[PDB]
Amino acid sequence: ELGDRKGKIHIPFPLANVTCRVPKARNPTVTYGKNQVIMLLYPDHPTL
Amino acid sequence: EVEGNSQLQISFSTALASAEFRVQVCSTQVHCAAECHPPKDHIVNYPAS
Repeated sequence: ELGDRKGKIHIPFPLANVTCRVPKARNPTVTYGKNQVIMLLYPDHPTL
Repeated sequence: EVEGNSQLQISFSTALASAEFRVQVCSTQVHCAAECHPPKDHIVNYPAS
């Protein structure tokens, strides 16, 4: 015995943009050559 | 700085092996003769003109 009769209440914990502290990949073993650069990459996790 | 009868030491950069260049000190020009030699490294870590 009701159609679309409804109420509304405000809800806690909203989404908000913040700041996160991440890390940085370790520097690779770099060796120079004639117009070329050689890098020995050692990643702990998938690194781009 | 200049005074009278003296000399001056200057540092210069070039790419040519045989370099004939004019240096304008104050308002008068002087001809410089230089036979530059190749460097030990083929690849450098800083840009130039």
